[PDB]
Amino acid sequence: LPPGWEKAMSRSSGRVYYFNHITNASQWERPSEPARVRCSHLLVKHSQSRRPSSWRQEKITRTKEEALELINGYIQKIKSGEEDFESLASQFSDCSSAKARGDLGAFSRGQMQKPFEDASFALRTGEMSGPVFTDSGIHIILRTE
Ligand SMILES: CCNS(=O)(=O)c1ccc(F)cc1
Repeated sequence: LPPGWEKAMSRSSGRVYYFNHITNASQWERPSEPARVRCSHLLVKHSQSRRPSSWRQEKITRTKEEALELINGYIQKIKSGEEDFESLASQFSDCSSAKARGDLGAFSRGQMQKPFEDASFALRTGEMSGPVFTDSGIHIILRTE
């Protein structure tokens, strides 16, 4: 397997799947570095975020567990096609980039917080992360370039 990826076993179904411990992505199919990458993200802040405030809420009070539940729900809606990433980012991201559909632009290594950077550079073009934790909160990352 590529680095970052491991085989895993579904607990409910017994079917093999693949999990990436850098991006927290999981998928059924077997998976198959850039100077810069371009990503969008959807951030859900919690009461332990470095700045527990956002354009959505002056005082963010949800627990980290509650933030993760929200992230997990958004991931479900994106993967089912019931909702688009860009739509959910514009509506519900606690980052100011919500107004740009979550787009952060292009960036190099050494600019972003490290778990976010590592996830971004491990994603393939077009691929989306699982929940990624930083001091800002919990992110869904979409690599666009
Ligand atoms: C700075 C220009 N406004 S923005 O909303 O596109 C934005 C906000 C935060 C970012 F980290 C990146 C882009």
